[PDB]
Amino acid sequence: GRVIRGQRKGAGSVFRAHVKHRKGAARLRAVDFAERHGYIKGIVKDIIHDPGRGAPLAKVVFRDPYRFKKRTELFIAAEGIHTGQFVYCGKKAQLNIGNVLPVGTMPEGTIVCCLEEKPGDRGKLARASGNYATVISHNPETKKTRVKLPSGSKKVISSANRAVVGVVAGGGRIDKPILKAGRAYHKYKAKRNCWPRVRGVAMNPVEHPFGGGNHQHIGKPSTIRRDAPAGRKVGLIAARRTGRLRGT
RNA sequence: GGAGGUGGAGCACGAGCGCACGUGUUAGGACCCGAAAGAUGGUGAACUAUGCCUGGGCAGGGCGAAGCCAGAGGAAACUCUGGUGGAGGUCCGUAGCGGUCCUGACGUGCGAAUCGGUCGUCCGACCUGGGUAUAGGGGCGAAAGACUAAUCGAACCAUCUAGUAGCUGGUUCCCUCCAAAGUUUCCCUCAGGAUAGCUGGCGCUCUCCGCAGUUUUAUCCGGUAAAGCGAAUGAUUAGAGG
RNA sequence: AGCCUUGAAGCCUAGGGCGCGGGCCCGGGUGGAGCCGCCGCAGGUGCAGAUCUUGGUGGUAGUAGCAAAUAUUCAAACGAGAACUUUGAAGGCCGAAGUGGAGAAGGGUUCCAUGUGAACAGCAGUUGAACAUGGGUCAGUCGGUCCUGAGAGAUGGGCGAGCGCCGUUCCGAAGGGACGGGCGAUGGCCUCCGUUGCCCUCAGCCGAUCGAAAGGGAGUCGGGUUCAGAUCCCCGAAUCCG
RNA sequence: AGUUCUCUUUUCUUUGUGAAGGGCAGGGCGCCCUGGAAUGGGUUCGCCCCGAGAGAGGGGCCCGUGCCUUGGAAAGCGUCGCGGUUCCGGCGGCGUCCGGUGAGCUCUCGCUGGCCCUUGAAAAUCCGGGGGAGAGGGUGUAAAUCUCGCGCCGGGCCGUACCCAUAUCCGCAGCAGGUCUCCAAGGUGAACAGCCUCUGGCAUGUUGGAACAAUGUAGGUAAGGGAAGUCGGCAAGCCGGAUCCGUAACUUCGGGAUAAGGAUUGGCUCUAAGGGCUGGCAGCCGACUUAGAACUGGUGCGGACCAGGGGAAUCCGACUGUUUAAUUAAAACAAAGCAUCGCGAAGGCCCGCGGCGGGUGUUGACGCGAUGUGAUUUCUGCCCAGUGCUCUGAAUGUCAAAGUGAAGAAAUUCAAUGAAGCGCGGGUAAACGGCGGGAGUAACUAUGACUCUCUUAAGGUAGCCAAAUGCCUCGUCAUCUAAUUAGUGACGCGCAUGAAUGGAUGAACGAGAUUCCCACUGUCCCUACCUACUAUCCAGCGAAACCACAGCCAAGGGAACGGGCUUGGCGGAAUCAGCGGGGAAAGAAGACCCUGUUGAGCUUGACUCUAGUCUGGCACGGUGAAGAGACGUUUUUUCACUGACCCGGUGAGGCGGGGGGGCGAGCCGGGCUCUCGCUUCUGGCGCCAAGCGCCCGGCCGGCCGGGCGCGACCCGCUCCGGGGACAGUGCCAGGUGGGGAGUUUGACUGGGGCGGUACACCUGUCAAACGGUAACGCAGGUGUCCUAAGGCGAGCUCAGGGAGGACAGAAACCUCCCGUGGAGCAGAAGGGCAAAAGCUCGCUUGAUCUUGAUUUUCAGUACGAAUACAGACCGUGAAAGCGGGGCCUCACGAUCCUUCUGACCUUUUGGGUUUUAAGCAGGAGGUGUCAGAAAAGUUACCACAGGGAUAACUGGCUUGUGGCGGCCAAGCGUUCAUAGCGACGUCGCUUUUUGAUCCUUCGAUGUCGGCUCUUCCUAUCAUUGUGAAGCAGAAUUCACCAAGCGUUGGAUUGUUCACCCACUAAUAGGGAACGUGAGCUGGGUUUAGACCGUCGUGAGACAGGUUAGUUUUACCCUACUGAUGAUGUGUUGUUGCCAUGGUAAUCCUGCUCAGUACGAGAGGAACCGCAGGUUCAGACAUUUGGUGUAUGUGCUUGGCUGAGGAG
Ligand SMILES: [Mg+2]
Ligand SMILES: [Mg+2]
Ligand SMILES: [Mg+2]
Ligand SMILES: [Mg+2]
Ligand SMILES: [Mg+2]
Ligand SMILES: [Mg+2]
Ligand SMILES: [Mg+2]
Ligand SMILES: [Mg+2]
Ligand SMILES: [Mg+2]
Ligand SMILES: [Mg+2]
Ligand SMILES: [Mg+2]
Ligand SMILES: [Mg+2]
Ligand SMILES: [Mg+2]
Ligand SMILES: [Mg+2]
Ligand SMILES: [Mg+2]
Ligand SMILES: [Mg+2]
Ligand SMILES: [Mg+2]
Ligand SMILES: [Mg+2]
Ligand SMILES: [Mg+2]
Ligand SMILES: [Mg+2]
Ligand SMILES: [Mg+2]
Ligand SMILES: [Mg+2]
Ligand SMILES: [Mg+2]
Ligand SMILES: [Mg+2]
Ligand SMILES: [Mg+2]
Ligand SMILES: [Mg+2]
Ligand SMILES: [Mg+2]
Ligand SMILES: [Mg+2]
Ligand SMILES: [Mg+2]
Ligand SMILES: [Mg+2]
Ligand SMILES: [Mg+2]
Ligand SMILES: [Mg+2]
Ligand SMILES: [Mg+2]
Ligand SMILES: [Mg+2]
Ligand SMILES: [Mg+2]
Ligand SMILES: [Mg+2]
Ligand SMILES: [Mg+2]
Ligand SMILES: [Mg+2]
Ligand SMILES: [Mg+2]
Ligand SMILES: [Mg+2]
Ligand SMILES: [Mg+2]
Ligand SMILES: [Mg+2]
Ligand SMILES: [Mg+2]
Ligand SMILES: [Mg+2]
Ligand SMILES: [Mg+2]
Ligand SMILES: [Mg+2]
Ligand SMILES: [Mg+2]
Ligand SMILES: [Mg+2]
Ligand SMILES: [Mg+2]
Ligand SMILES: [Mg+2]
Ligand SMILES: [Mg+2]
Ligand SMILES: [Mg+2]
Ligand SMILES: [Mg+2]
Ligand SMILES: [Mg+2]
Ligand SMILES: [Mg+2]
Ligand SMILES: [Mg+2]
Ligand SMILES: [Mg+2]
Ligand SMILES: [Mg+2]
Ligand SMILES: [Mg+2]
Ligand SMILES: [Mg+2]
Ligand SMILES: [Mg+2]
Ligand SMILES: [Mg+2]
Ligand SMILES: [Mg+2]
Ligand SMILES: [Mg+2]
Ligand SMILES: [Mg+2]
Ligand SMILES: [Mg+2]
Ligand SMILES: [Mg+2]
Ligand SMILES: [Mg+2]
Ligand SMILES: [Mg+2]
Ligand SMILES: [Mg+2]
Ligand SMILES: [Mg+2]
Ligand SMILES: [Mg+2]
Ligand SMILES: [Mg+2]
Ligand SMILES: [Mg+2]
Ligand SMILES: [Mg+2]
Ligand SMILES: [Mg+2]
Ligand SMILES: [Mg+2]
Ligand SMILES: [Mg+2]
Ligand SMILES: [Mg+2]
Ligand SMILES: [Mg+2]
Ligand SMILES: [Mg+2]
Ligand SMILES: [Mg+2]
Ligand SMILES: [Mg+2]
Ligand SMILES: [Mg+2]
Ligand SMILES: [Mg+2]
Ligand SMILES: [Mg+2]
Ligand SMILES: [Mg+2]
Ligand SMILES: [Mg+2]
Ligand SMILES: [Mg+2]
Ligand SMILES: [Mg+2]
Ligand SMILES: [Mg+2]
Ligand SMILES: [Mg+2]
Ligand SMILES: [Mg+2]
Ligand SMILES: [Mg+2]
Ligand SMILES: [Mg+2]
Repeated sequence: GRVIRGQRKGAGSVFRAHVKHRKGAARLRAVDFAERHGYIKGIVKDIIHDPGRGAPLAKVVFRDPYRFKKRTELFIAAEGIHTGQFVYCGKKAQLNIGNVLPVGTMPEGTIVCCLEEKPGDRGKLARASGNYATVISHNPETKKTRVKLPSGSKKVISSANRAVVGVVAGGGRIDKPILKAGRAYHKYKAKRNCWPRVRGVAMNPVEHPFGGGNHQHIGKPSTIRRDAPAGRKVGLIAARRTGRLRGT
């Protein structure tokens, strides 16, 4: 057989991300003395559409505490922030939508977005439009916090991780039917070469495990073990169950 | 050390070595020509496939979404009527792009895919130039095993390589003499080999008793043809007397 | 002590013969320089075939054919020669999505003048994009040149038997610059200023480089002019940059 | 300048001003000031705007490509007129003028809106602003400075022609192909449509002349009919623009929709309405439109061009979109929607030989990655047994290396321990998939709600169906027709329907499949005519395919279909136009089929591996506390540490500790518990130090200028965080591993496959009286069994029968008699056997050890089996003897390797001892394909070498079967065998059935059916002439001579076949390579795409359905059709003969005979005559019809010649 499409996606080539018109990587501020010990002020200059991303991005301007300069940051825009608003980042910022605070200082039940996976990484969790994490509890002895992620998993993270108060803007996006293949053509023309998707059973056995046959059938179970070699790991990968999810 | 059996490619008064010529068998390109393949290293995205960058392009009509204006009705909710408006992977249809049927033309063509009428679509998942990216068990594929320079169910180039072929084709002067086999056994043996038989050549040991695809005379051997079933085995018809 | 310019090989021949045959001898002609008998040696040594190789030639056969896109005619000229060339006049066609006028890619002299009519232009030609002999492309302002794009690609580093490969800010002492100030040295319109060396002071760019004759990118227009060049030459009037 | 016969103050051409600067229109402003607005107002085609300031006034700015002006009239152009060397930017006159209009077209500038789960580059480069470090002069000879106006100098290098495409480029070429752009006139018209014209261009596309035959290619037209044609309406035809009217089912309310169906349309002359400017009015200007009316023509008018046929349904797919470049455009693919699955980053998925490598990722679960289904609507049932996937694990079977323990001289052996994985247990079907059988039963019959029973993991639920899925099958009923293998609607024990392997539906849509209806027609009945280009003939020019030699037939035989050969018929130069019978014509070493110890693509439960991946050990690999062990050391568990190692951030910018200061608490002002480090209202600003303290320099306490410190705490060893002795990496070991690699996937065989085993053996037969002897010949057996069923000895005698004896009988046991084996001897059969070879006892291990010879198969090899001996040991018997397996004929296995037994055995390499190892001899472990490879599929995506050794056509032999025909005569026929039939039997013929066979063809003979066309057979349906009937007539039946002439139109089906409708004299049957594809067609079959069912894990398969799928060449020879001609008659002509060859007419209706013969009646003929018709043939055009480019004559659309007229 030949190399299957899933195998070919890894080599880059025609499967690389379309990043020509993107505005930059969205991140928090790099952690420095002001955020470690106090707060720093910023002003929301603009809120912009980012090609390929559902959530809007906010362009925030800070003062440089060591040089006569203005620093432009590119944040995930929490819902409800507006241009000309002041946002504040640091240990002693106040609990307001759009401010950046360590999760250790936030009371239980706070709703946050663009949360750091590790202290200082500048925001990695709950960045998709409409999403957010929640604060469950703190352990000041171990200096750690328990948060609930948009997938529903609960994670233990360092209390020093920063986050933005509120939920990401642009929520409810998936509630609209696309209605058109052409509208899905445009959705992914901004993202990457992944659309449309041809089915495994619709190919020949040379390019897919499910291909071939005088009937379009899988022929073999579609739940494939976790350790199957690349080019065989297709279908339901390491599925714990299958069928209709009935119940809780 | 003896006697008596038995295994040896031995001894029993050498015959070898060297050189040359022929014939045969074989290892080598191996009598000559012939695969589908496999391997190594390289050249191609000027066609085409797909992503990206930067440019160009797409008459005239039909239908008439939301929004809005006015008049009418109504207790309210709101309803009705006439206009305005100009949406759409919307419709007819040009350029363009494509290529349904005639199973039309042509079929040593104009053409290694073209031509005519008729047809699909024609603001979009649209058409297109150049730039750039992906290279051969690799790419790329809205998926036909499609496309990847007239090459694709694995490109092209050189080499390995005069690849192997129990298989097809061919195999070049004269006269003279002799002259077959298609059968036995073994073989992943059944289009092939080895093996015995059948042939030829070289002789040599004798001769001018031996032998014989023959009969004769003796002497054995045999269970077929025929015959038999009022003889065994098997099969089978009719009466008769007890 | 072979043959041969008093004629070798080769070739041709309704000439005379020999041999069962393979073949050979002699005669005549052409030819123009070498060749053969016998004893031995050696072999890339004998063709009718292989859809054999290469070259040549037939019949087919003066045959298929020279039928896509409406169309030609009259007179004159040159000339050996005219259905096809030139001029004039008619009749037609393309019918501004052109059979018009200009470019890009590609070609590379095909462009222009004169000459030829051998070959080629599937009839002909007095004609041609053929052949021959000579010419023709002029820029601060139109492009390239510069920028970066998708991307490509060195160094540091890493990997690698190795040619090398990965990688493009990532494991890097990555600045050879500057207003100014202070110490000197040299010169000149020697008055005092330049230049120049060192020290002090100041200093993010953070990625060499390549990448578009359609993207970004200052500034040229009118008239005339040649066989062929012109927003380039000449005339006139301007303008950007330094 | 054109026209002017007539008219036309006419028609045509032409009638400029660059850049840059200045000015002014015009356009735009989300710009300013006054002011304060509801009775809200302003305002656009739409919008939209306002107390966050509308209207109204007055300003400002930006673009001004428009106009004026300098440029600049000097130039250019038009026209007229003069000169020259006359190849002069030659010189002169005049002119280059005044207005209108527009949803017009093209370009551009601007305003305003809509669309996006799409938001639509970067950089070089240039500019403005904020700040104020600095500099400049001291009132002048002014300075620093100036983005102002002039002036001065320079701008190097490379490209530049021309073509730019029915002849400059790529397709071998001047190739009907391909190849990116810019400008873009008048008329008609909605129009960049088509048609005509101007500017510009061209010469008909690599030649001309003359004809006007066939057959073509491309256009047309056809009376009457109207799909009867054909697989199928293929093709053509109909409709078509616009206005006015009108418009159904169904529907997702958007559509359907140009539904369907009507009417109108020309020309001319008018009427009305629809506006602008200046000053309810007046005047002056204007742009095309709409509506209405009269008149008018031979009812013609969207007059050319342009330009939808329609309706009722069924299947499939929602749609738009895409696709096999070059045979498949589709129902296939995609799609939105739906549902699953993995993953929280040291991660999921993937790349990569390699790493601190790479893609997703400029990403973060509303995400990325992997699958299935396929819009909406409605629903999606049961099954976790199987196969997968997944989850739990010291509780725990197996389990590698390493490590631990014991034995030993050690090698080594043994033991304990026990990672993953497997086993074990849960979950899971929108994972792959799956979802029964029998019997009885309701008061007629039928069904059978109901019951019993076997049964699996469920036993097919809702639905749906002869569906693209049902074999039987052309299912049954109904509808559609005259007639229907078609369609539709129902039915449903459904070979083999069914629920995201999605079931059912349903609007809109479709170059998708199918049926019917209206309309239309040359598809047809049934063909004809016309036009153009060919073909044709000529001048010029000029190939190629192909070719053993060739080219007339019948039969024969022959490699079974001859051009050649045999026997006959016969044969006459050279040619032209056609033609498609033959040359089993050409084209390509057959793709089908088989064989090959030839492949390749693909699959998997094949064999052997392998990347990756999971898992354990060793190393890098450290520090310290505890817990549990073992004897101060050492193993292990937990908890920590950091310094290796890893990760993240940053321009490595304030880290740890202490000091200093502020608010609180609290003990008797001080000490501490302990916390804090100066920014949160506003879409400002924020650096390059102020201040203070202390030193220093230069000049005259005063000026000028420097340095340090505090401001800005001190000390520190990793920049700051996060991990961390683990990730990870290196090397080993176990598991997984069609993701990938290589390879295999027997043979025989009346083709192969399936089936068998005739593959190694044995008995009887074949087998033809020695032996041998074949077939997928016939009847059978074999892979064992036996401590005795081996060996010896003795003693007995068996099967069966007769007759007797308590229970006792057909059969128990006892007795006598007969008994040649009719029993038994393990088994298949054949042979053999009676004081034995059988049965029963006693004793035994000759079934032991050993060398040779021989026999059988045979090559005179091996094995196996067997035969005589010889040497030992033995058994048995009194002994002779007999016995080294079974009474005989079968019962079995090389080399290499392993294992055992044997010797005071040999070797173990410099010697010696000892373990080990190797030798030598004999057994065993096994190859059954049995003289002995280690081995699964599929290919319709397929390949090569061959094969007529071998299948799929024809032909050939045969003729079982099929068909047809006799003979006998029991019967039938009321009677009566034979008018007509005919059993039980039996003899033939035929090659239009199917077989059987494999002779020809696999370097190819085109595979069904139809169409068309000719010919032949007779086994006769009709017709002519006849014979016989159970022949009264009529009708019918049987038979004879007999193939002259006929044997038809249709519905369903691809059909051959079949069936039905209808007409008819009749509706006979057949051959010609199952006649006929260089004759067609291509419906079926039979490539590649795709769907369904059944089957398969799968790739894939299916004499099962379904849909779409390239049909090549003639100019050669012959034959045939026509056309010139040839011989020789001296030449030449006219008129003739006819040898030979062809050959043709056919059948039916009416009237009359005649309501007659005949007959009870009912019914009901015939000959002769008369009048017509059918089929066929040969002509013909007076008539009717068709054609019509006489391009004949009217009419007419658009354009063109100024108009008329003529065109
Ligand atoms: Mg595979
Ligand atoms: Mg496919
Ligand atoms: Mg020999
Ligand atoms: Mg060779
Ligand atoms: Mg040899
Ligand atoms: Mg190989
Ligand atoms: Mg390209
Ligand atoms: Mg459309
Ligand atoms: Mg359309
Ligand atoms: Mg065709
Ligand atoms: Mg042709
Ligand atoms: Mg690759
Ligand atoms: Mg396929
Ligand atoms: Mg070769
Ligand atoms: Mg062979
Ligand atoms: Mg063998
Ligand atoms: Mg052979
Ligand atoms: Mg016998
Ligand atoms: Mg006999
Ligand atoms: Mg001669
Ligand atoms: Mg010479
Ligand atoms: Mg030689
Ligand atoms: Mg030769
Ligand atoms: Mg030769
Ligand atoms: Mg000719
Ligand atoms: Mg042109
Ligand atoms: Mg030109
Ligand atoms: Mg010529
Ligand atoms: Mg020229
Ligand atoms: Mg590189
Ligand atoms: Mg550059
Ligand atoms: Mg450029
Ligand atoms: Mg106002
Ligand atoms: Mg003038
Ligand atoms: Mg300032
Ligand atoms: Mg030029
Ligand atoms: Mg012409
Ligand atoms: Mg011409
Ligand atoms: Mg041409
Ligand atoms: Mg031509
Ligand atoms: Mg007609
Ligand atoms: Mg008619
Ligand atoms: Mg019909
Ligand atoms: Mg018919
Ligand atoms: Mg049609
Ligand atoms: Mg309709
Ligand atoms: Mg579709
Ligand atoms: Mg595509
Ligand atoms: Mg195709
Ligand atoms: Mg097609
Ligand atoms: Mg699924
Ligand atoms: Mg299960
Ligand atoms: Mg059911
Ligand atoms: Mg029909
Ligand atoms: Mg039905
Ligand atoms: Mg289900
Ligand atoms: Mg199914
Ligand atoms: Mg000619
Ligand atoms: Mg022949
Ligand atoms: Mg002869
Ligand atoms: Mg023929
Ligand atoms: Mg042929
Ligand atoms: Mg062959
Ligand atoms: Mg072949
Ligand atoms: Mg073989
Ligand atoms: Mg293979
Ligand atoms: Mg291959
Ligand atoms: Mg296996
Ligand atoms: Mg595998
Ligand atoms: Mg494999
Ligand atoms: Mg075989
Ligand atoms: Mg005999
Ligand atoms: Mg005895
Ligand atoms: Mg003995
Ligand atoms: Mg015995
Ligand atoms: Mg061996
Ligand atoms: Mg297939
Ligand atoms: Mg098949
Ligand atoms: Mg046959
Ligand atoms: Mg018969
Ligand atoms: Mg009787
Ligand atoms: Mg044969
Ligand atoms: Mg035979
Ligand atoms: Mg042949
Ligand atoms: Mg033929
Ligand atoms: Mg007869
Ligand atoms: Mg036939
Ligand atoms: Mg034929
Ligand atoms: Mg054909
Ligand atoms: Mg077909
Ligand atoms: Mg097919
Ligand atoms: Mg299945
Ligand atoms: Mg007439
Ligand atoms: Mg007429
Ligand atoms: Mg007129």
